[PDB]
This record gives sequence, structure tokens and C-alpha cells, in this order.
Amino acid sequence: AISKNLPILKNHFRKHWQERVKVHFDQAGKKVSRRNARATRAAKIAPRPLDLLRPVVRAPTVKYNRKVRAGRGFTLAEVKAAGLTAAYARTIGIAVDHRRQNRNQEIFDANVQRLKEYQSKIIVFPRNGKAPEAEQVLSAAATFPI
Amino acid sequence: AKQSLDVSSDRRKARKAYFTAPSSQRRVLLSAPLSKELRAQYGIKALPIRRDDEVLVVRGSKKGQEGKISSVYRLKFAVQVDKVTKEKVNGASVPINLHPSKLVITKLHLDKDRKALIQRKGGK
Amino acid sequence: AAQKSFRIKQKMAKAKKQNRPLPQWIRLRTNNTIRYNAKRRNWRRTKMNI
Amino acid sequence: EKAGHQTSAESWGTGRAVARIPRVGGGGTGRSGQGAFGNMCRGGRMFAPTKTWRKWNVKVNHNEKRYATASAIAATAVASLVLARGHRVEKIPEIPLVVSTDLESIQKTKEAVAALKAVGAHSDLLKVLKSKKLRAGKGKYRNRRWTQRRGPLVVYAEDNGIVKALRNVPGVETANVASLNLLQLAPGAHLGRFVIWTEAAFTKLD
Amino acid sequence: AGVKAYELRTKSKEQLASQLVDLKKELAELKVQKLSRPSLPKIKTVRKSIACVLTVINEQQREAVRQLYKGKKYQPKDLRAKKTRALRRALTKFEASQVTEKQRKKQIAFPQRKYAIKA
RNA sequence: AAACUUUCAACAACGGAUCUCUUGGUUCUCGCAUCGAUGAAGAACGCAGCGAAAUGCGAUACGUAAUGUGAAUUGCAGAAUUCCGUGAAUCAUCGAAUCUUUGAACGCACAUUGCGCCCCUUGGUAUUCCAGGGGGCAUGCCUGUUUGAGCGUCAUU
RNA sequence: CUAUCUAGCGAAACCACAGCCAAGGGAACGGGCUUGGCAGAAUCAGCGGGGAAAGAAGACCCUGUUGAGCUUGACUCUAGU
RNA sequence: CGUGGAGGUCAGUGACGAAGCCUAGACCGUAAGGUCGGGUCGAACGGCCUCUAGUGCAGAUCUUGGUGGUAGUAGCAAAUAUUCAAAUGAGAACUUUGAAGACUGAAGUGGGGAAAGGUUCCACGUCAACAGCAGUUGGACGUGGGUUAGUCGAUCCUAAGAGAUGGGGAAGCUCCGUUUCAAAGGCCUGCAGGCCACCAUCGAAAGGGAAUCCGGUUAAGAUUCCGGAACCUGG
RNA sequence: GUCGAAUUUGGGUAUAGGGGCGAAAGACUAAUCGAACCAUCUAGUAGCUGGUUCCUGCCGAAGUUUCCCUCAGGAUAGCAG
RNA sequence: UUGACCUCAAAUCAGGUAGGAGUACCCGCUGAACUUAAGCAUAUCAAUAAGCGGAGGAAAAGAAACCAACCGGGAUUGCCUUAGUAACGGCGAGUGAAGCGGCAAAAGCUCAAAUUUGAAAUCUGGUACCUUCGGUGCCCGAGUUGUAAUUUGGAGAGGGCAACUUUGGGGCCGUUCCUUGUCUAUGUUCCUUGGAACAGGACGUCAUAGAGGGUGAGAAUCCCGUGUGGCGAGGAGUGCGGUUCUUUGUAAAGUGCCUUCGAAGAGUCGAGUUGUUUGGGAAUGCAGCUCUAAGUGGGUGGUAAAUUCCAUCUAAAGCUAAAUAUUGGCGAGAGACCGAUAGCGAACAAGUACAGUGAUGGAAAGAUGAAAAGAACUUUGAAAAGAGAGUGAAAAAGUACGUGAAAUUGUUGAAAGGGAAGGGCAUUUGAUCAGACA
Repeated sequence: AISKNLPILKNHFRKHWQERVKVHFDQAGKKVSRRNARATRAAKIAPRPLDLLRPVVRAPTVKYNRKVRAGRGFTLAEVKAAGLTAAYARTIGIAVDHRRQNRNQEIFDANVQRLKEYQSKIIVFPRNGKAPEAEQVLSAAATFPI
Repeated sequence: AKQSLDVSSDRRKARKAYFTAPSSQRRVLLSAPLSKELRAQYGIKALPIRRDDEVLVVRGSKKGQEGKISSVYRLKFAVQVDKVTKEKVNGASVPINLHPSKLVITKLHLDKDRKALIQRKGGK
Repeated sequence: AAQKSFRIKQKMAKAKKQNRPLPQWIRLRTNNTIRYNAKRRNWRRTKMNI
Repeated sequence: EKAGHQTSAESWGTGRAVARIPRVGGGGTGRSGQGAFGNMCRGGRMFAPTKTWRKWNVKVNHNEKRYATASAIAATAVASLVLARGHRVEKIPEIPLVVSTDLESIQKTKEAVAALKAVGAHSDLLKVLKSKKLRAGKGKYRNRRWTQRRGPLVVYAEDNGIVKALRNVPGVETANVASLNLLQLAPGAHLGRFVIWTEAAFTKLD
Repeated sequence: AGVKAYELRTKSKEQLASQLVDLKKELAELKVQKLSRPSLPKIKTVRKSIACVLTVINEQQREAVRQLYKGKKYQPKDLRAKKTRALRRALTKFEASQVTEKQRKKQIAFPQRKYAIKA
């Protein structure tokens, strides 16, 4: 009904909503699950650091044409510019895209710099068994900041 | 104060388990402590109870009395002892039922398995 | 009904055995709660529907 | 969600000389003809049945939360408010109480307890060891049988065995300076706990 | 007590059949005695002895058949593993690991490498 | 004045409120993924020494075997051929078997305890009849095997 | 044969509390209220004036922005043809 | 003010008696209500500062349960009718036996069965409950016993009719049809011979239908048992 | 009233709910029929009827306007806190 | 005549498989109304409930015929926000998304279209043997109306030149994870009460154990257990480690530059119309019918049509874990919940008893005591029973049993009473009662 001077509402509760209501009491339990998942994945991982490299990006439309963002993949162009190939890169902790054609020279340069840095910065075990045998990190979200 | 998540301090589950439990586990729940002498001997304090052991009492109206197990009754969580009998008005002798935790052992109806268990538990 | 299915008669023997009182040795069992049968049947009062 | 609703009861109407709540149909059973769906009926549906989407948890401004902790901490240094709850702080060498950081390295409850009696928390630890009482409500069959008082709070910076040495002594709580739970600092919303600081913690507060 | 299968498993089919026949005879006589007298629970033991005997006999035939179909393609359906229906169908380890040759080459050329990020 | 009516207390009755209890319910979070023609779920019937049910099992019938524990069960009797044993218990565990008649249900039927057919074997003189035992007989689809039809169709006698 | 009295058995409807009347006034017909008449335990069989007696949230009537059945050159559609 | 429950606190009360209940005994409070004393009872409970709510009943022809006046009342009155004596037993209007009278009067209150019922049928014991009184009796209670088939029926045949199959429609559970646009088999003599074919199946304890009667027997069964005499089918 | 035919009846069989049957009454369709029974949607909605639980204190109304398929109801103003 | 082929059949042929159940969640299909609109038909409820099909442990979706128009991003799914917005609508009630951005979780890829043509190199089955989730040989068979190798558009193939780079399958033990089992402290000392001490007091002891439970009443120290550690059993397995053998191999991959090129899914796309659905508006998607394409092309670019540019993808074939869902099933752990007229309908022989032809409906019902020690024996009576006696802490606990309320009823006691009772003020009378001092 209508009553005294009040702003007008639009509350969409005419539709058997009570049957379909999700609450998050598992807000904590799922956090536990996720921490446990990450830790366990890492534990089995053979120290590959739980996230693959992702590239620096020019952040679409106007509201965010300013920002710079972590995208998906590194443009085969920039890969072979660094001096390697997509397939070997994927075996390495790297993430590669075929879309996102490079059109901006500085971003080309930046990503190739990232890749060269990372290549110089990591240590790969032989195809055989014996190695320096470990030390784990779980970043690559952070050690190559954006 | 528990730390193991797999355990529960639920009153209901506890009492439930204790009542529904089988003869196997009741064998342990009817465990009893030992005399000072036997404790000095074997470096151990308590055991599951069995038949034909000797025993003395430390509590209850029948405190101080002694005897041997006539029969275990895991279906009532109790014990039955010679030399321990109520005389009804009809004069019938009837055994009294006892919780072993309120007793003390003086002898052991010993067995291969019993001795093996004894050496098994040590007494850390 | 004097010309009756054997299935029927099977059920007759079943009900005949199911209509009785308790054996009394049960009432002396440890931790009993069963003083009398609660499922008895008498043809005068209530029926089987076969 | 289905309670009081498992029935198929529909009203007999009026003209049968009875109230027009919905009645159970059928026959041959005591429930036949009995009142149904309703808060006032037996076997019915309570008024405004309890829902899970009640608001259970409350968002509080973080600054306000920190404010309260700061007030509690400041109240820790007031012997009147600690006495006022019945913390046993009558003798007290001096307040706020600060102890060497070597206490963080204790592994045994016995050694720690002996230290505690020497500093003079014996009477408070007896306040707990004598306050164990049964609970008066229905909590006893909801896994809350025993009630007792709340004892002192030991504040450490680094744990090197003390928390496990103290997890079994009744009434005593432990905390790290970083965390400092208000629930421990102001139990029952009554201000001034008997807090025992360590030297490292007392330094780290700044 | 009565009889024991570990004593019986050393015997043959014929001795076992005779044993079983004797047990059934005795059981019949015990049924006669059961109405002559109010109660007779010695009959339980011979009842369970029959069960044990039949179990052993069944075992002998079954294991004979098993060693007969030892390492044959089609075993009998009552002798295959029961695991569950959906599994008795589902793929084998072989079929699951079957892989095309292109994918084999890519896996061998570029498998996932062990790497670490410090220096 | 009794009786009778009415009120109040005690005591006793009808009744099962209250209080205390609780091997239950409810709600939340976690963890897992496993029905079935290799015959499920469900049903009916029957099974114990002494049981009606519940529970459990299926003619091996409150269960069999193997494993672990290691001397019970229990209302009564019976056991104990033991109790330093390959060995008690309604124990636990469970990987090997039994698994009535049914049921998707599969020889055909099904208000029927109804009527048939094939193989092997056994009794009666029996290839032919009767009976007993044992094993088998659904449909659709696929892969293939064999036999096959079609002036559909090829080559040659 | 009942009712009636007895042996034994043994319900029900209904029940604000209850049960003598007049007049007044009153929701304009009171068992109660005001003023008067009166007023003695416990009662039995019948009795059918009153208890605006009980039976039934009125079936007539009006309403409801409640319905249903039926009809129809009402509004709107429709299987069909 | 008060109820349930939670945090805190009275190093709170308590089996030398907790809460709970009764108390024309008392006290405080305007009051909501609180306290105390006595009796009963037997295991947990309270005061204070806060929190929280499925939170305080006279009603709703409210719900569940229970008890009352009505009332030892209404009333137990159709079907012609009972009576005497014995035995029994604690006890007999009603049980049994016996004797009298009386009925139904074969279109029966008889005897037999189908449907349906399910052990009620029968024996012994037995009356707490039911038999609207009674109760020594019982279609009750308790425990047991008892239902015998080549010839009776079912089983078979088909009727009205239902209902698979091939097929067709249907998104689909399924619907239609049962001389169906089907490549629908079995009869004799491993095979050569040879002839035929709308070929599901279910559907009647009254229809059609192979054949049995006697006499005897039980507490309760019989064309089923016994004795005897026959018949039919198949081989 | 009828009592030898349009009779009566058992058993089997067919017809199912906006459907069935109907020597036609809107009759019958399991004590249910101007639309069966069971469950569900469904706690359907209801401007209408009834009910709505402890104290004390302080304050203290309206039944009028205007518009409404509006006249047993709402909004708005007014009275009140 | 003989032998093939194509097609279609049969067989209790050899071997296989589908059915049904369950169904909380999932993919679909079909598909309402009450209701709301203060009426009502559109609209809403609702693309819901009911009905039907079919799966899994997660499903489904997913590697762009995308979002966009920025300096552009870059599979999908979910959270936050976008937003109660743009939009829809008797523009009334109402409904109502998507991009961007942040986070979670992460993973890519295969078929077709190509001459193996100096050699079907492919595959099922049968059969002997074997180191058997499989393998060698042989045979039969399928198959060119096309199985293998290559390539999947991010490209890529063919040739030419030029070098460079790298590989594998085993056993072995250990480790990991499950199934699990086992060992892992502390008084039952004295006194009080009590039937029992698990209460009180004193005296102690352990504590990475004071959580919980049982035990004749509130038990850290009586028992289980708790906690912390240890020792094993059986299994899965390849994650990890370590060993130890072969040697793939004259075979596979990758890498450069020149050159020729470079196949790319049709009764589909698209359009019209009809119906429905959508926020989707000259038409969001879907389906029916009618029309029906092209290869510097096609789809889209949220106002229809014509014209010219631009931009972004590349359909009509396909696979893919995790994040996410889950009143079901199984195993756990918890609660400011209910506490026997409550809480699941069911704390118990409850979906039971019982009703109904049937579908369906659907109950009520907990508590002796520490232990039956469940009342021996006597007496009256036919007996039930009573009275005794007797156990028990209590029989005011005697199987109708914890406590045991009220209505209601009996006895006793007190009191009143002329057609009601009850109540306020006041007081007598009666019965009873507290309270003051040394």
C-alpha cells in the first residue's frame, strides 16, 4: 500500500524467493579449504610456484585506459622476441595467448623484459633425476610485480 | 582439552556409544586397577577384567570383602563374585553386581594371551 | 472360503502364528519394555483385509 | 520447513458446530478429526518459524573495535577495576605486572605454575579451582555442563612452549600482543582483567 | 564345539559327502528326540556343522574351476570380480592410457619441467 | 438440631500438570563418491532349543567360511571334548560361499504355487511314455560366425 | 407392552451464574436492576406456559469491487469445419 | 515486575536436603510480583551487571488431554413363554441333565452351499476383561488338535472382452490395432522326400467339460480315510 | 401397486470426472454430484467475523474536509503523542 | 554349371550391452492456476509447481562466427560491484540483465577438407604360447564408398640451402596417502555426613593430559579416555626420492632463411512469416513452414532501409580438470535451538497400530529403585485381595510404580443458610498470628 512521504521502493520478492536463498556460513570453511588446497597443491607441486606468469596489459575502456593489468598471455611475438617458443614456455611456468596482438611497442618491450628477467631468474632441473633438489616459492604473483 | 578434530566431546554420542557398545569394548570399559603389590610387580596399574581372578573391594557397602569372579556380565556392565550374595527373605542366595572400577585385583587368571599382553603394555 | 487360493492360505497360517501373546521369558530379559503384544488381531473386532 | 505441514488437513467448514481451523480427515485413529495447521494447534506450525537467514553476525567498524581494545588495555592498569570483578589482586608487587621474557621458554605447566604462585596469582588460580560449579540451565545437555570464573591473561610476544604449558591450567588465557582478543580482555563486558605482561610484549606495545 | 573346517579342508569330496550324510541322519534323529524331550540344543551344532561342510565342498569345486580357468580370456560371470556394475564396464588402465601419436610427440618434446624462482 | 447445599485445611481418591532427566530431533560446517541383468531397490514366505514383533539371515536360514581380539552368553537349561587353545563370544572385521518364491524380471503365464519345449543323467522292459535330479529356453541393439532369399547383380560355362 | 416402584447396569443434548412475580426505566418484552408483593429443609409422578429453550456462524433480504452452474448476436478467444 | 537461554560476577545456595508442589501462617511492595516459616519431595539452582528471545492468556463455537452437574436419571419394552426338581459349584432367573408346557410349522428359527469371513469348528482348563443384567456358560481367555481325492472342483475350452508381437503415431510415461502391407512354422519318413498355415496369450470354483458308488468310521474329517465293488485316461 | 414380461436377479465384462451413464429427476457415478474421491500448488487470497497474554505513571483523541466503480474501505488535511 | 558382389534376413550362434531404482544438486522438454493488479481479459505469480525423458560425483559450459571502439582486452564457471541500473510494460501493477573493474581457480586442444602411392603402413575377432587390465606369431575378417602417419588455422604443407639442439622403458627399495591395530602420567591416604562419597575438610601427585563419559550423589589423579609421541599390519599407487639394467637409432622432435602455395564444415547461414520467450525495444533466442546463398567471402558492431568506409571474430564438427551446486546417500564434528501436547508425523516393536474398495490417511505411547532386594512366612477370604510380617535410604518407590498440581470427589473438622451464591466500605463476635525489652 501507499503511505506517507517516503522514497519509492522496488523490492523483488513476489516470486517464491524463500526456496532459493544462499547464505555463506561456509565463508570460513571454504577459506580453510582453499588454504589447504593451495598448500597441498604446492606440497605435491615440485616447487613450481603455484601460479604461472601472466603479462602486463593496457587495461581497456576509458574508465580504466589508465590502469595497467595482469592479463592472460604473452604473445608468441614477444616470446620469440625473447628467443624461445610457446610450447617450451608452457612447460615453464609461463602463460601464453594467441589473441591480444601486440600493437604497442613499449608493451612489447616490457613483456619481453619480464620474460628475459624470468628466464635469467629461474633455475630448471635436468631432464634426468638429480638436481640441486629444491627450494620452493609460491609467488610469481609478486616477485615480478606489475 | 582436545586437539584432535576427529574426536567429539558430545554428551549424547558418548553415552550412546557406552550403552550401545559391544562385548568387545565393554571388556575394556570393565577394566580394573591393581593392588599396590601387583602394581609394584608388573609396573602397570590396570587391566581388562576377566573371570576366575581374585579381587578385593575398596568401596560400597560391601567394602573390605574379597573373593573371585563368579562371572562377568558385560550386558549389565557388572561383575559377580562368590562370597558376595544377598539372602532374600525366602533365603535364596543371589549375587550382587559390581562395577569393577571400584575394585582391586589380587590374583590373575593367567594365560598365554594374558602374559603376552602384560609384556605388551610395559608400563611407561 | 472353501475354495481358496494357496497364496491366501499361506497368509492364513501367517496370521494364525502372528495371533498369540508374548512368551513370558522375554519379560524377564535384562532391560525389557515389552509387557504385552501390541499387534494382536481378533477376527471379531478387526480384519486383515485378507 | 515441513513441520506442521506434513498433514493434508483441510477445514470442515462451518455447520458442524466447531471451530474452523483445518482438521485432519480420515478415520480409525486418534488423530482423525484433530486440529491442524496452526501455532495454537498441537502438532502444528509455530508462529513465524525460525529461519536461517536471521542476521547472526554483525559488522562493526574496525576503528571502533580497536578503540574498545585500547580502553580495555588501559583498564588493565587500574587495580580498582580488576579488584572490582573479583580478580585476586590484593597483594600484587606492582601493577601493570611485567615478567621476564624467559617465561616464554617454559615447557612445563608445573614450572610455570610455580612461577605464578611465586609472583602471587595463587588466590586467583584458586578462585578458579574453587569456582567450578554446575550450570543451572538446560546447557548441561547442550555440552556446557560446567561454569567457573575467568582467570588471568598471560601476554607473550613469542611462543616457545608457554601456551601449551598453560592450555590445561583452568581459567588462564594466553594471547599474543598482535591479536589481543577483546573477549578475553573484557569478559562479560566488564572491564579490567588481571593481565600478566611479559617484558618483550610490554616493549612491543609501542 | 563340534567340527572344524581346518580339519575338514584336508579331506576329500567323498569323505565330506559321508560326513554330511551322517550329519543329516543324526539331525533327523535329533528332531525325533526334540518332541520326546522339552528342549534339545545339541541340534544347533550339527546344523552349523552341515553349513561348514557345505561351505568347504563349495570351496573345493569353486577353486577347482578357478584353477581350471586359470588365465583364460572368458571366466564365468559368477567368478569375475563383482566390483560394481559401472566399473565392470568402465575403461581399463590400458584404454585410459591409450594416446594418439601426435600427443605422444608433444608430451615427449615439451613435458612440464621442474623449475624454481630464486636467482 | 440433623441431613443437604456452599466455602476453607488435612488425609485419601480421579488425573498426569509441574520440576529434574534424555541412547531423540533439528540446524550448521567438513570430508567422500559407491545401486542394478555378475539380477538392485522393494515384496511375500519361512528360519532360533524355548519368540509374537523389532532386528538379522535365506533350506548352509538371529546365520557358514577366513581374518583380528582372546574366554564368553545369560531369562532358563544346555553346554565346555579348555580356558597356556587354529580357540568362547548374538564379539569385531569381512575380501570366500549359501543366497526360498518374486520383483526391471528374462520359457509362456500369473486372483493360477498354472502348462510347455531342448541337453545330460537315474529308475521303471522305453529314442518315442512316466517320474526324479542337474542344466537351459525373454526382447531390442552391436561386433562378428555360419546358413540363407532376391532376374538387385557381376563374370564364366 | 410402557411409563410407575425394586435388583443389577447405566449414557446423552444442554450448562456465563442461575432459577417466584408485578410496574418502571432500559438496546423501547428483565431471572438479576429500582420500588413494591413476598419469602421455611429435602422432595415424588406428571406437566408441557416461560426459560425471547436447544438443535444449526440464516438457505429469505442487502452488501462483498467472493464464486459456481446455465444462457445469449454481451467482451475476448478457441478445438473443429 | 516476571519466564527460557548466553557472557561475566557473588572463591553464591545445596543430599545436614536443590528446584518443584500445598499452606484461611507471616513479611515487603500502590501493584506487576519478591521473601520467609511448616508439610511433602528427592538433584540440581539462584542474586547482581549485561545480552538474546519461539518470552507472561480467561476468552478465539481456539488445540490436545482430563473431569463434572445433567443422573444412579433417560432408559435396557418387537419377534406369543416359561415353570418344577436334582447335579455342579463359594455363588445359579439365565450352565447341564431330566420332567412339564410352547413355538418355528417345511416358502421352517431345519438341513446344505456360492460370495465374504478366517480357525470362529473340536477337546481340556478357565471368568480379570466382552457377552450393555448375570455368569459355574460362551463364536470369550489360555493351550493344543483337526481340513487326506486318478474319479469333486481349479487345472482346459472359449463368450462378452482385455492384451503383447510386426508396424504406426507420440517430445514422452505411452496411444492404436490383434485375417497387422511381417520373410510369423511344424506333420510325418544327420538327410534326402513329401503335405498344411491367421499360430500369441489371459478371460466362467453357475456356461462346454473323461471317469465312483456303497456301508462303516472321528471329539472335530470324508464321493478325499477304512472294507468292498467299479470306471476313465495314458503307457 | 405389480406379480410372466419393457420381469427380477447373481457372476463376468465395457464406459471415468467438465468425463461417464441417464424410459430425463439435474437424477446416479462407493452415506459424497448444478461437476466425485486422494494428494499437491496451499498457510491460495479475503476492504469481512472472531481472538490478540504483566503493572504503574504522563498525555489524550476521532466519527469532519477533499479525491477515489468510493459508501462496512483507502489516501490526504485535521484532532493526538 | 561354377564362383563373386550389393541388399535383407535367420540362428537358445561366440561375446557384449540398455532397461529399473534413486532423483538434494544437474541438462532438457512439456507446462498451469490460485495469486497481484484493490475489478479484469495483456501483464505478473512463471519461463515456476505439477507431468516426462537422461547423467555425474559433481554436472553443464568452455578455448571466441567474443567483449569492445580504449592507448584496447582475450576460454569457461562462481563472488563483489555494475544495478534495482539501460530496457521492458494496460509506461499501470510490476519485471529487469550484459560489458568494464577486483577476487577466487586456472590448461589447453583434436577432427574434416591433402597421393602411403617405390608399396593398408590401420583395426576387431579366433587360435597356440607368454612375464595377462596386456603381448608375439598364425589364421579369418573389416576396410580404399578410405583405416594408419601428417596439419587444424595461434597456422600449416611442399621443395631448396644451412647448421644447431633434445630424446625411452623397465625392475629395485624408500617416501606419499588410505585401510588400520597397538604402546604412550598422576591417591582411591586420614576424618565428617550419608545406604552408597563421585560431596565437605586435611594432606598430597601428573599436566603438550583440568575435553567428555561411566562408576550406589558435582571424580584431572577409580576405569575408559584426553594429550604427546612411538612401533607395526594390509592396500592403492605414482606424486617425490634413491638405486639397477638394458637402448631405443638409424628413428623422432624442435630450431633458422629463399621459394610454391596454403584445402578451412550448407536444407546450413541469411531472409520472410507464425508461435513462444526475452530486459532485447521495425523484432534476444528458440522452433514450424516458405525462400535459400557466397569465398578478397561470411557473422556482429543493441533503431528499420539504401550507399561508402572501419573494427573485430571465423560458425554451421568436436574433447577438456579446478574454482561452483547439493534438505539425497555414507562417514565425521559442532550449536546462545526443542526438551516427551515441544523438537522429524515417530526420543519406545512408527510410517507401526488403525481407517478407507482405492489412491491415500495416520496415531497415542518415555522415567520404580543403587540393586528386584519385585514382598518369604502367618492369618481372613473361594479368590482377587486385605491385615500382618519383611526387604529397601525411603513402599509418602510396590510393576496402575520419579515428583504427583488443578478441575473433581469422599471422610473428618469448623462455620452459615426462610426464592441463589459471591463481592466493596465499616465493625462486632469467633479462630489464629507476628512484633518490644534484659
